[PDB]
Amino acid sequence: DFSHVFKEFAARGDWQRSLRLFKYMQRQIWCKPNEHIYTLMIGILGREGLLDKAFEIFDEMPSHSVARTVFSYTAIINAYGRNGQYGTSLQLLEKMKQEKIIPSILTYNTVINSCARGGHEWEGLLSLFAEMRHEGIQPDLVTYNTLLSACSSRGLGDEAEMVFRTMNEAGILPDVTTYSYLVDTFGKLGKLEKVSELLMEMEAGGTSPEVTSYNVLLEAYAHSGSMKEAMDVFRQMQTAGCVANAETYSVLLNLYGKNGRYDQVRDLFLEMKMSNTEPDADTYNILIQVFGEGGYFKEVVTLFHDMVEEKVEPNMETYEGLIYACGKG
Repeated sequence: DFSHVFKEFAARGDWQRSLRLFKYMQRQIWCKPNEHIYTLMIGILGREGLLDKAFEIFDEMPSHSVARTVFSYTAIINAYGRNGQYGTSLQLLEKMKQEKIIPSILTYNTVINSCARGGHEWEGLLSLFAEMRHEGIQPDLVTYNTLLSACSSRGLGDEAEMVFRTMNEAGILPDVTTYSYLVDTFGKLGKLEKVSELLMEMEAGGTSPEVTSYNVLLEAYAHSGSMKEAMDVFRQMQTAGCVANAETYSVLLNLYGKNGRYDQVRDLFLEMKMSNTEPDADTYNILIQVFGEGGYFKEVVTLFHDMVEEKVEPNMETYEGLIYACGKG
């Protein structure tokens, strides 16, 4: 019941009441706090940024005859990493190793994440992974997603290629998360064909590729000047079949504005429109801008009749362009 109350207080952020209850139970013989209550209090203190109080509570454990477990070490490592203290996490890992405490897969993953977020060299992450492998750590799906990122965090071109291939070459791939992060890394270096691959890899895996996923790659794909590739990616996203908010179309259309087929614009509109994905305040503004640059001002007026019927409300930029349109006409 004490642990349940502590968890409920940590869910609401009542660190003060939890600390008071812990300090009161510490003086009670019938309610002596155990290692679980100490870990819960340390986590509650770390969630609020009370590193000093958490450290004091962790140090008072031996005076209270409370057992210490890798759990507390992993919690301290995560608390240090959340503030960018990668060196402190490495020192805590070394101290735990000196204390004959066998590190776990979760502790190694937390240390790798802390090193990645703190700006440590990719060589350090590779050495940490090699050490974890030499001490027989166990792979996990969540760890694998964060591991695909490890190379991406480094940002090296070779690392970016390895980040993506890590899943493909060994033959084990997370359906969505690994593909997204690897695609992100592939992009800065330049996913030359890695872009087609990233969607293909996620899609035929046995899980249909995510729409948001299709879009994130797609948006950069536009930055890439990928147009036929992105169009193909759009027909490909169309192949994906994942339900998509009109926002995914919106982004691509905006690039297509420079393309200005102007009937390409027309066609896409009908389909997203009848697909229960009414154009967004954003999409309407984009459409007005795209049409306006290439004329069709009468059409611009028409969009006003249309927006009103839809009942989606206008916005500052929205009203604005509409007036520019009327001026030219």
